[PDB]
Amino acid sequence: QVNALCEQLVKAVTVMMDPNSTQRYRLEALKFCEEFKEKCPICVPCGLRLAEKTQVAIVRHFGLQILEHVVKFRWNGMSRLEKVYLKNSVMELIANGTLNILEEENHIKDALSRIVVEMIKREWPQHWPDMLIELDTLSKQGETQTELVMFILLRLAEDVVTFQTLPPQRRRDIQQTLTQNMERIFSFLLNTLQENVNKYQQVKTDTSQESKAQANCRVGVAALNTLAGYIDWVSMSHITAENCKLLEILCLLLNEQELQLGAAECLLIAVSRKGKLEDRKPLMVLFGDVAMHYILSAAQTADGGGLVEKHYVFLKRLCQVLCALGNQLCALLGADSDVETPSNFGKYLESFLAFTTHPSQFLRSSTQMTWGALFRHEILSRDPLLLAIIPKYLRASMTNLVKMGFPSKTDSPSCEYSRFDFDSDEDFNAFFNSSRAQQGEVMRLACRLDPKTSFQMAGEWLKYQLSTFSLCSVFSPSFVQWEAMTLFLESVITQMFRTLNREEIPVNDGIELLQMVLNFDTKDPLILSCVLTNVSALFPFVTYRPEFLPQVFSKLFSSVTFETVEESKAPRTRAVRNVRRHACSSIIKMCRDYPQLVLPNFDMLYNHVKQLLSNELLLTQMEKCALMEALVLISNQFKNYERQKVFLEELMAPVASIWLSQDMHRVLSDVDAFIAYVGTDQKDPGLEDPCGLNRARMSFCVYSILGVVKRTCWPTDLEEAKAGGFVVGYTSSGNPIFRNPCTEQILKLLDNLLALIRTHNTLYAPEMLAKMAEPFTKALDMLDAEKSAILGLPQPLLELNDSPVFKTVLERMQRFFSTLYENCFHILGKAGPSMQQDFYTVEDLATQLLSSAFVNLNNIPDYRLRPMLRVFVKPLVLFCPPEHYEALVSPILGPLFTYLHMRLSQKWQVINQRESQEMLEEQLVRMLTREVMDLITVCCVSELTDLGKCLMKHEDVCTALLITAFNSLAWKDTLSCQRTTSQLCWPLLKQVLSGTLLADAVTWLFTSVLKGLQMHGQHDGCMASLVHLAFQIYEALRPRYLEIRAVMEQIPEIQKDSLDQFDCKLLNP
Amino acid sequence: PQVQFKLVLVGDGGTGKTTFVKRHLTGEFEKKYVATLGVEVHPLVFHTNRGPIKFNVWDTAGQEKFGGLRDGYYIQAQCAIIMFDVTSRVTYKNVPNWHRDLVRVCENIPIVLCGNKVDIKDRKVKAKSIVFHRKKNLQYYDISAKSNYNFEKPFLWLARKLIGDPNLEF
Ligand SMILES: Nc1nc2c(ncn2[C@@H]2O[C@H](COP(=O)(O)OP(=O)(O)OP(=O)(O)O)[C@@H](O)[C@H]2O)c(=O)[nH]1
Ligand SMILES: [Mg+2]
Repeated sequence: QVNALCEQLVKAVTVMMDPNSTQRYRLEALKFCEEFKEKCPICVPCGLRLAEKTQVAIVRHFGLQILEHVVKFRWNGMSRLEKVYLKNSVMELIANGTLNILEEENHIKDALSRIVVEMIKREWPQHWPDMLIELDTLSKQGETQTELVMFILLRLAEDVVTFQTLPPQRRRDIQQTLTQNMERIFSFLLNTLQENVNKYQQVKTDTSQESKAQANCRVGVAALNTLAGYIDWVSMSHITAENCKLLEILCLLLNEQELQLGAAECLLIAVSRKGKLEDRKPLMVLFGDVAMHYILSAAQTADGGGLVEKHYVFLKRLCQVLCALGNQLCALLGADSDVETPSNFGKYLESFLAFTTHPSQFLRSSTQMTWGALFRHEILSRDPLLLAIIPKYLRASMTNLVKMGFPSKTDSPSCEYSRFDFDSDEDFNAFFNSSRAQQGEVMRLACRLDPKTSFQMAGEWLKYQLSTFSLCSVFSPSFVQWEAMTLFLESVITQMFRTLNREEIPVNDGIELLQMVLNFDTKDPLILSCVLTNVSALFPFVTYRPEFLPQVFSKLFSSVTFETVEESKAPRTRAVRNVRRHACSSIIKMCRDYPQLVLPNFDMLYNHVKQLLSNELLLTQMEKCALMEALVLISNQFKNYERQKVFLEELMAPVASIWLSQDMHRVLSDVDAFIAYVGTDQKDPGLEDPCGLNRARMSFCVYSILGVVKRTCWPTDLEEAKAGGFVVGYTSSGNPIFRNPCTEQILKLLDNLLALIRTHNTLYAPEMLAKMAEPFTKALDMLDAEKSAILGLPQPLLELNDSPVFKTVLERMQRFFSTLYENCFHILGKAGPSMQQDFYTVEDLATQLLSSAFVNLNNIPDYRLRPMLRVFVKPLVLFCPPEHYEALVSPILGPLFTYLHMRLSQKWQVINQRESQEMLEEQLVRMLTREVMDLITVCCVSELTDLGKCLMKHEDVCTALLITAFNSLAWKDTLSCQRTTSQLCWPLLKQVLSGTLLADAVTWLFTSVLKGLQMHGQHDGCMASLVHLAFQIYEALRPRYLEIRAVMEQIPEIQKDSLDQFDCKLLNP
Repeated sequence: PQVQFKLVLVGDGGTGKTTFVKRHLTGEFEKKYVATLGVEVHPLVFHTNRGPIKFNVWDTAGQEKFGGLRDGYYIQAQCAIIMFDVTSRVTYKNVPNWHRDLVRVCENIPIVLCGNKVDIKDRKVKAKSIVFHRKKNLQYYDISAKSNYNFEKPFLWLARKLIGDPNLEF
């Protein structure tokens, strides 16, 4: 009987929808329900009984779900009359079986529409041709049935087009039929939206009949929400049909609170569709008079006053609409198709700028991408409208550079919006950093399109900063606006001197500003750093007025020895250290970019640095050797080999004396003398002075040599090059050959440098690392800041004014060892291009490098091996001329590539077997692998290079190279296998195809490519490229070697009968 | 216990949502996978600066054969959590399905998307491949029932959205 079963079902569903129900009871009721749905013969009458309006919404939903279930699973077990009865039943449930729009729950409408959708998917076109006419004659009855039809069409389109929850046969049938009736469907949706928006607006403001309005409105929303389910994939013919009536009504609805979000969603999905540019051309109708009128009206409501969640979500949606629209215009105009600058292109800008001046950081940051795409367009950057909107954009960008809007603070009106967009101040901090790095480039483009007004704004911001406003400053509004003004000024000036001519630059204003920054004085480290960046930015103006050269020096050198009001009482702070380092950097940049202007003052500067280094304890080693770098940078202006050589030898005489002493030799060559001289010997454990001065002197020598190899150079102009005695000769190709003045001085220190590198590599041995005391036994480790730097995890800024000094002495030691390593290999990397011939023709230099540079690679860590390859090996080989490839590059690269290959193999073996102490090392393996593969790729292929061929013509380097390349496909790295198969493997094999090939290394090779297929597999890219590679290997190596066919036989689920046919056609001519 | 909120926990089968709620309730990790039959409702009380807040979490079966009244479980839901697996890309493939069925019944409710099992080494779903939460204006969190990584962040975000206080904290 039906009624007893219906009461039972009511009890079951009532129990299941009760959260306080017991689990045993839940499983009993659920089991009874599933069994009922599976094998009951009166499911349809029961479900129709439960879905009647007299029942609770839970029960009605359950019955409608029963109907959906019998359509979904038991439709093929039903007769024709049963199917007709169910169809007419649910159709009349649409007709008169539901409540009103405003009184019915959405889960009942969804539950009812699901049934009709499921029947449509069962048999729409062949067995139900009058379905759309039935939805039409149903919709004409009222707005309830209309909303139901909207539900049905939306869920149908989603199910067949987006999710494809159908057999592909029925899926293609229904999609084709939709494509055929798309004009009628979009006609129904557009007409419904039009007429219902009319019915709503006619009663939008009326107290007599609100339920009527809320009826039509709720349908107008529904239509929109269903339109968004079709616009993304429907042909553009219907989106623009009836003179783009859909897009114009869509833009008008942006000003209706109840409909603005849906219309903005449909506009977003309509303006984001991709494909043929000719198919995206009609989207320019959104720049029409009515469309840009309504869009501009909606954007102008972004006053930024207060945060209303509804309004703000709408503003983000519309912002995305304007962004994607701008990207569309930049895409269509660039193709030079018959598309012209829109007549209302100004209005769009005026709308877009509304989101640029908004307090919300997310809106402006979202705007930045389309701003960048706009400022580099070849047609739009020359448009007077953009050039007229650019000053206001520059002002807004100035308001963007200032770090305001923390979720915790309440300084700027942006803060509240941040509280709505970010969980904490940290997420807002990272977002702000990324958006600032993005803002720099677009801001630069704006400065390119208008340098004069940009210079006015930058300078005026500088003056305002000069005249305005833990006794020092720590990330206060003063420091934040100082940093913003500093960034803006630096970019504006650096770009202005790039776009304007030497006749167009307003010298007087610039030198006025420079004077103002020089006279400005502060005892606060951070503000002084901003000042030094400002004078460093304003320095190009001194070319026109060199008389300011001394004052500039007085501002910089003073800051080199800057200290707080207390000097020896408190430890040195990171802030003041950054002021001294920043000053030294400004001196280096100064002497490097304008050495002809500083050359007259070389006497005073040399003596000043001399007095500054008279006290070995006054300046740090980075500061000393930075000033020395500046000195040699000025000495490059002598343009005379002999004079520069004499100055360099005189300047290096103390460093050469300390470095070439018997004691320094004994300490650099021996391990025990080194570990005792450095401080790792004993645990007063808190005092690092016993050997800290020693480490400072060694670091002084290394830093000095590095700076000399890095900053010394011959004149650029050829006439000035050979006129000073630098040209030794010319290559057979005509390219000149030069000699470096520092060569004879660095070469005499080269041997002790190599000895130090040898000892440093030897230190990582486990029996050599055991020497250090337990507080120092982790001194050769990776710094926690480097760990969190590579691991991606950022840490909040330790305020540089207090708790600044690295209190861990172990951290001091780790900084020392890391700096020494990277600096030594930096010298070995720079030595090539600085002293090309004389550095590459040293006797037994390759044997020496193997003896020192690569002596204990087995124990050298990854975070030390990677900077050796990037910093030393890559410049050594990429700058070496071909005349020494046999002499230098090959003998080093052979064992290097062999070891690198093997090490990556074992380490990836450790990877495949599978808290942060081990998560970091894996990332180290990945990045080191990228660096190695990039080294081989840049070193061999351009296909091959004379170095690639030359290395290939050698036996060891060829083998190690090919083994590395092919077994690299087995790593769990897809981006690398795509580049490796296409650019690396096939040029190798093609280069070694003609000749002898090993009888089974072919099996190892093909099986390695098969390993690449097994590892990646699903990634379409390495699947296609790997399949192509293996196909070339099989078609090129099977007729010569039979061993591969067995490797094909071991493949799972391969048929031998078709394999024999493939080989049969393979043998045929 | 001042107010209750209905939270529906959906996702593909095996994404780790029963293990998630079980870890919240009891602090126990269940290595074995036993699929949910229908739904399992559990209470989760949080103590905030605004007082105690209760979450009735309806832990939904992810598999079709073991789903009960699937969308019927979403009735009168005030917040949702769609969970996928960062080890199985198909889960992230099916996230839009769960989202559509959720939004069709529960219009304009806070929904959190969670990528579970971040603790595993081989991560098939790269973090940059996750754009759907931005596509539907949902909040995303990387979570791990075993590591407890970002344990309360979905519940905290949902609570802040429902109560309407950005400064709400546990
Ligand atoms: N490594 C790791 N494994 C997890 C994590 N979370 C869940 N798992 C495992 O994934 C399996 C999933 O189990 P369930 O949580 O019951 O599956 P479900 O996602 O709830 O889907 P249902 O079948 O509908 O219950 C469990 O057996 C867990 O061992 C996680 O955070 N890390
Ligand atoms: Mg479950």
